[PDB]
Amino acid sequence: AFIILDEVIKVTNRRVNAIEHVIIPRTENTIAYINSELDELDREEFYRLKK
Amino acid sequence: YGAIYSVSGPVVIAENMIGCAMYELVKVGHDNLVGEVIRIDGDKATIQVYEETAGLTVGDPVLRTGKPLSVELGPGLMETIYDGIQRPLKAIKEESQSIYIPRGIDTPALDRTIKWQFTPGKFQVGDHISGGDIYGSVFENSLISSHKILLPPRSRGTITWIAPAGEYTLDEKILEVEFDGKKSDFTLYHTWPVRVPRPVTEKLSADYPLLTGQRVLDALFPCVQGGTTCIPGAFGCGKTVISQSLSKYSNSDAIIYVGCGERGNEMAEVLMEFPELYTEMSGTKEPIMKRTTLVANTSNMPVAAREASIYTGITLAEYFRDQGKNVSMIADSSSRWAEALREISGRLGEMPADQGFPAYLGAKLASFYERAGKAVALGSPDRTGSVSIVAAVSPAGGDFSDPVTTATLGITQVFWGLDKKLAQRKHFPSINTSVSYSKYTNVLNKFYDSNYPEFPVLRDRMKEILSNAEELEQVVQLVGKSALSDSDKITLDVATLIKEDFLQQNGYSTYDAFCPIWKTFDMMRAFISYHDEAQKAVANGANWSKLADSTGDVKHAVSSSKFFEPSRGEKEVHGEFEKLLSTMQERFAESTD
Amino acid sequence: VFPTRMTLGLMKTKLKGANQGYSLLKRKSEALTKRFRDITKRIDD
Amino acid sequence: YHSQVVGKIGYIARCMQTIDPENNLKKIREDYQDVLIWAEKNYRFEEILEASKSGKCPNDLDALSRRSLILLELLRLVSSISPFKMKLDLIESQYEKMKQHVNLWKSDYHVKLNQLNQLTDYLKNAAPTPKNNFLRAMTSVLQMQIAQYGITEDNEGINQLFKLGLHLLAMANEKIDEQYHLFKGYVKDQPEESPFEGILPAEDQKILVKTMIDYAMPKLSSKVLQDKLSALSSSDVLTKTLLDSIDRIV
Amino acid sequence: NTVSGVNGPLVILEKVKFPRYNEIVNLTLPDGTVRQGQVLEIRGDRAIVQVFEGTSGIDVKKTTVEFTGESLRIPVSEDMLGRIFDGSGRPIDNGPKVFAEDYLDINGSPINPYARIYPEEMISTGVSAIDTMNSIARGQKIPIFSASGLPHNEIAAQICRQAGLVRPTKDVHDGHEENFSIVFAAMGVNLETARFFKQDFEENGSLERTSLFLNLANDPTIERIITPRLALTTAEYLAYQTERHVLTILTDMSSYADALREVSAAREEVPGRRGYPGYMYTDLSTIYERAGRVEGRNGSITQIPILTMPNDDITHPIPDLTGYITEGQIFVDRQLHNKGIYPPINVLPSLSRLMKSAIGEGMTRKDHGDVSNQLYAKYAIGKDAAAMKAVVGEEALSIEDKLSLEFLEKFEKTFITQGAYEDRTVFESLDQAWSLLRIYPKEMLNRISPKILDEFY
Amino acid sequence: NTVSGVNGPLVILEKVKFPRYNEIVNLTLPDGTVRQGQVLEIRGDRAIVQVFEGTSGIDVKKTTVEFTGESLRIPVSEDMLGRIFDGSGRPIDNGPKVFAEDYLDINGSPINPYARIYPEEMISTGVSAIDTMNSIARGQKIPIFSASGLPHNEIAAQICRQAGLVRPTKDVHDGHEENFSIVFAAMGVNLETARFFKQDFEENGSLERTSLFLNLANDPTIERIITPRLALTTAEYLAYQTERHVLTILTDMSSYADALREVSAAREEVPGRRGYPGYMYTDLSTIYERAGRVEGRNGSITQIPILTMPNDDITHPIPDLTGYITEGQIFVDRQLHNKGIYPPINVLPSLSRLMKSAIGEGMTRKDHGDVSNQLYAKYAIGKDAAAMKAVVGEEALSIEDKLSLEFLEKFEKTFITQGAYEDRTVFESLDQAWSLLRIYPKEMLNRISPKILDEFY
Repeated sequence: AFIILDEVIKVTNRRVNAIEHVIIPRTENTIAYINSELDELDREEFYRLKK
Repeated sequence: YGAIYSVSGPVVIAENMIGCAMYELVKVGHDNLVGEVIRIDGDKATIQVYEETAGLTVGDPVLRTGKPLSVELGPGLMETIYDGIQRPLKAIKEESQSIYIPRGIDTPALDRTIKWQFTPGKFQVGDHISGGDIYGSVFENSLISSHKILLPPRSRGTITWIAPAGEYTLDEKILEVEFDGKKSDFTLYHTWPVRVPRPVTEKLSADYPLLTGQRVLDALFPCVQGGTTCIPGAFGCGKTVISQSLSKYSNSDAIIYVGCGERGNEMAEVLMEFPELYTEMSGTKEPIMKRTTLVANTSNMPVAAREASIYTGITLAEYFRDQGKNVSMIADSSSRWAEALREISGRLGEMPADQGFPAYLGAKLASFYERAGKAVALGSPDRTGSVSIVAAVSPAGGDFSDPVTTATLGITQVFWGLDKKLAQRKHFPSINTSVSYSKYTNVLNKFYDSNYPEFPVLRDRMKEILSNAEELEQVVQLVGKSALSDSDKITLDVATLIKEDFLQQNGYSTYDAFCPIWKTFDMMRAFISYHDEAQKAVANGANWSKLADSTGDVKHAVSSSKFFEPSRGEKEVHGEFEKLLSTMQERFAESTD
Repeated sequence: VFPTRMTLGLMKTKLKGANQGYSLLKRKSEALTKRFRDITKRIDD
Repeated sequence: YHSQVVGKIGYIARCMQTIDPENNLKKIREDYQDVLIWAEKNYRFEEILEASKSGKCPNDLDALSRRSLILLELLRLVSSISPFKMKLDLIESQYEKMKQHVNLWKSDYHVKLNQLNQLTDYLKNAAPTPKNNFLRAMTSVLQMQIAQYGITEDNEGINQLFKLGLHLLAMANEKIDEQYHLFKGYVKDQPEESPFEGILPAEDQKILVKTMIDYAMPKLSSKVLQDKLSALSSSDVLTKTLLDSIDRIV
Repeated sequence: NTVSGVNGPLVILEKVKFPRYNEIVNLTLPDGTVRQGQVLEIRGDRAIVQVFEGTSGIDVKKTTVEFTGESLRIPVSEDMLGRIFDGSGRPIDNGPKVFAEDYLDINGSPINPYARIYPEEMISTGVSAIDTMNSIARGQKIPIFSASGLPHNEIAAQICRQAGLVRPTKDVHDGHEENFSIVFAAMGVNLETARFFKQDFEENGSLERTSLFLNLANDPTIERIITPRLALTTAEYLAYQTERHVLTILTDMSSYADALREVSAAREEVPGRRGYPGYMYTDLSTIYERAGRVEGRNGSITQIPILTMPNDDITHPIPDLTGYITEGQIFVDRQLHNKGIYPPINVLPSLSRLMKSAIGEGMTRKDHGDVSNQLYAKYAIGKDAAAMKAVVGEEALSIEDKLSLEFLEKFEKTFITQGAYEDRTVFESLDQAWSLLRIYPKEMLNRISPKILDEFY
Repeated sequence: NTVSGVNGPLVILEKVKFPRYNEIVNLTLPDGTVRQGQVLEIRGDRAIVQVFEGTSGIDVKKTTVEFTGESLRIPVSEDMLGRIFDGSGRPIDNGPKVFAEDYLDINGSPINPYARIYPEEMISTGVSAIDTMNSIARGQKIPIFSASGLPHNEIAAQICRQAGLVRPTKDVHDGHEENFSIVFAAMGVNLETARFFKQDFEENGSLERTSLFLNLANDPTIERIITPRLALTTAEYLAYQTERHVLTILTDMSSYADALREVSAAREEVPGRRGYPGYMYTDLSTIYERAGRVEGRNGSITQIPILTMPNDDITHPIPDLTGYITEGQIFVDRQLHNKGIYPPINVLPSLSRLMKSAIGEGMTRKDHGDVSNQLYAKYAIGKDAAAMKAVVGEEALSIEDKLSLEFLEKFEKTFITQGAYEDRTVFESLDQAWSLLRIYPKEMLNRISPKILDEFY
């Protein structure tokens, strides 16, 4: 049981760092760029319609 | 004819204009600046000014030429630099003493101070002629005459008088056409508008192989004679290196260079680098600059030359394809012409579509993409020609979701990839299967793979290993290398070696030379045999470090193979790639036992 | 080319799921580290 | 529409009259009688356009483009085989065999005429040299064998002469040892005793024998070797015994 | 009629309101060339017309306009098939005139018997993946969705290459009880892609039963958008006049959306969001208004439009607006095309609600949608198991997740992999789907009944 | 005439259309302050003019307008060095005289002094990664990329201070053949930021070798936008007149893009993406077009702009358009500056399309380009191995990731480590990069040639 816990501790320590490292930046940058493009893309039709 | 009523921004208003057409080229004011009629409302016509001017008074007269803006078609285009408005840059550089376009100038459409040798073809007195037939030829190159003397389109009749061989000028007439009386005389040079596409005899399928000269381009998805290709990417991907390497290493009869707005150093580096290099198609005495036409467009140049540069280059490429020679058009890039059209649409006050770009960009790009292609040459002789247009695209804000890249990638049939992470390793442009595809790769691999080549099996296995290399790198980065096997490490090393040897174009000792499909077939067969021997050798018991150290000088010799010149003992097979199969078999046999 | 519309609603659930899975993997790694320490002492004793 | 068909009919009539003015191709000229009938009499463009628009002449520009392209390829193949003479039955059978294919410029027959046109085009605008003389004699023997045997048969001599001409054209101005070794290897591989006799003139073989004698003459540093190598220079033909005796003397 | 001015493709003329809406007029230019145009909008003391072929060469006082006095109509007859015709008046399309014996409007003014008949017989183009996942019947609008970065012209060329060979198997399958007619409508596409489809149709041997329409990409958008109403009017006139099954393909919808976005630049109407006009649902519904069953059971009309997503999103105006008028949708796979499989598709968002009632008896089994629902749930479970197993590894995947992951790769590399000219019946596709579906046990499936699942597994 | 109204920085005045475009005009106010402007639009009974100085406080019937009758031109002279002033066309602070003897146009093409050939030289700036990993030369444009968290002003002032002292060591080392000139132009900057740059320039060098161009934050964007035309005209007239190398610092590009992108909504024109105007590519292209070699083969104009990201994202059109328009790309990383590296210039996203022309071949070795490309590929492989050391660390890392991590750590902590006033050379940087690249094995150095790699092995 000690060899199994010592074997699983490295995989949990690797997955805990990789899952926290690779998770946030792609969805954060893609969501911020998608909302940033969707804001001006939504406002441009209202500005052209008002003009 | 007309009078300027008001000037607001880059657009001017001219009243008393009832004979001006749509897109007609005229001169506004006393500066003689280039302009065109974009819209008209009643007696006052709106004329957009593309050249920079800060001395245009309100009330100056506008002189219309009476026809739309186009380019001249005749002998004298090769070995000379011209702008998008059909203006000579060498005469403005020698006379005005300025390399760039000054604020207000006026010159002819072509060089009228250089005589050419005009020779008569197979025509005679009393024979019928038509628009597109080879009425003669003009000696311009040492190998063959590139400027073919042809009649203008939409013209026919009988040849009443044929001029003899000798030296003459473009202004002097040497041909007379008799059709329903005295119609008019013909000269050595002819005019054609840039807003009207030239006609053709008949269209043909694009299934002929086009030797671009790039091992990475022809190795993954080689283009065909008469197709369309798009290449996206940010700044620093190697568009001028692929244009100069595709123009110099190309085997076509003519090269069409179209600059739609650059920094300025790339046009002088490509123009000075074009005649300083040696062509690999059996030519000398400036073979790259003699058969290549350079269109000089800067970033601060006029919008009429940048917007009409693709129409002038497509018209000159259509005239060179109609003359009977195969021409390859390399343009970089359409993002400056789309940004100039969006700037003209924003200054004109029209309704845009998205991000300031107009809705007519899809029809304008569809007209230029439809005007190019492979087909039969127009004329009584029925010659064979081709027009291969390769234009790269760029984003407007850093994203590839713009309408220019989406419309150019959607309307095109061949795509060229580009990796930002692979471009940092000096491998730009690097793409194998993830960012590029080709519909004509099956017919090109079937036609070129008939007698000499065996590219389809190594290209299919290399495309499968290149597609699995992304999942192996993502699984190795996400989970780790403990769950992966030796086959994923051997395929990852083979994908890095094939990507570094094929995607890499910049050397460390000198510039890369031309490489045919037979030279890249030995490297792809050596990489497929090394990956198959490495994967099959690990099944019977073998270490990965023993096989990777057992490779040794094969990776260093495979990297320096592109720097050497071709024809070192054979044209289809090389002696350097033959030792890698015996060394891989000896290392695979020694690694097993 | 990438999808612009309807991407933040799909990425928000993956961001919240990764944000919960990071804390769950951190707590499971902490409990596995404490049990590995206690088993490390009990194995020597 | 009608102007392209009238121009293709007049260009097909001018190419048909310039191809064979002796009236020997009755099979090729029989199918072109509808275009040669309007070309055999004086008529304007309005009469040909009005006669073609009223359903009295050929109006298929797509079929007339390929039919005029086949006659232009036959006239280019017949004109490219000069000064050698080709048979009329071989030209009619070659035009009938080429016309019966689904793709004219898809087989090796158009690639052989394009390679012969590029080989003659490369030597048509070049000065006299050893590679131009050997490539001119190989192009003359390839034109004589191509005119005598036709383009339908895939002989090994035509492919070897075309591969030697393309390999000689692929070289540069610094490979005269490889061009002389390719000429000696190509001349030694021929089964006949002389590869230029009866096809080219004696002055062209004497210029190549004087070029090989002048090339092998500066490498000899003896009076016996210079006299023995110089004794073979009194011939007006190129034989394998001259190169074999010159190789043993050097 | 003297034109006052011209702004872009639209021209403004000064005259009385004598002509009506959709009135054809002839524009006389000073360059010796006459062009035709249709009035898009009529007003009091002014008219706005759009040039069908080019806009270069329009003056103010040197040029003049004249009204033809007839509405825009295409002549359709029983001899249009077997040759190349055009409705724009061009001599490079094998004749500018068709010489038809009947005059019909392009908007269906005289008759429009559609939207009042349900489908009875099923249709199949020879694809086991397309017909197996979505039930296509006679008279249903099943659209094929494309994306930017994939060969949609090769898939449309394969769909046009499959036309003509499914007509002989449809007679033996009892799915078609009359003659088969093919209608080709091209507008906005390049001539290089249309030449490969015409060479593939001529090489396949089905050019005699099909009619080709050539629309260039350098003409106005009113002619390219007006060509699908003439092609659907000729297909509806041929299907209702002769009592035959008409199958029409419309490519591409992106060029029609760009032509509709470029239009209305001088009219009183304004475009909506994203540059496209707000009335695009009426223009897209006008082409689909001529599709469906015919009145009295006189043949049927089938329409398969080819649309390519420029942004690659499913929330665009073309796929979102076209999806409401159609039934379901078929989304292609961009990653499957790079692996070397065609035609790649995705069964996750692709679903048909009328696939059960659209299928008939004697040409298909009753258990087609039951295996399709379990195959779509197994594909979604394989995609979720691959996405969940991609991040963490082999820990969050279950026993059903590995079988769905292997069934997604085996089904994606077995059913999706097929030839471009090959054909197969519905029994062979159902037998291949039943054979490929036997990778999971019967104790972990709930999208099918136990009686039909126990008999065939 | 008289001003009809005022809305923002633009003043709408009613007058005749007799004045030409780009004519200088002066507004006379009752407060005793005269403001200069340029006529942007001319029409009948109305005109649109933009005032350079002042944004509010202009009466309609209480103010008057006067026509000067001269085009917009800035007087450039050879005595601009050693004089303090602001860029508005005249000295606003009452400093030195801006009067000169030559008149140059500011439209973008005064004489067309742009070079028509590829240049070949070695530009030294004191940075090892900027000189070796950038490949800069005479007449090459290189933009400095920074963020809101990192000190981009201190990095630009330190790069200008090192580049001002690194030029005399190269001129003594035979890297140039003319004098050096500096052009300092501030737009939208504070007095405390300009005082640190003036104190660093006075401490590192003198006050006569550079030009004084100050822009206040309380002024309009039209007055700050006029500074680049006078700085480019003074740098072009000074570089063309005396045949000296001119180095111009454009700070900041966010204020110049915020002026033309600022006034894009109050007019009748439609803007582009992100609220910017559609003519910003021609506005930045007009300043970027005046770069390269000068006439005579003894002159050159170097542009070293400083751009600050206002959102910290790559979706901005100013960084992509400025980096795509410029021949180089210099990116700054806040993670390298946070660890303690000075200057924190990242060489991973830095890539230029003119590395062959920027690399020198007559004043330096030919292996600088191959050593810079191999050092950049080894730096990217060390960055990917550093990301693999961040993900796994010691569970899946091989010997190649450890050697690439050690070479990336030694090269990152050795090559990117420097002070604030010391300078380096390409010969010492080649041996320093060869010493860090010497630790790599021969099997991993197959991208380089064996002759150059065997000499430094």
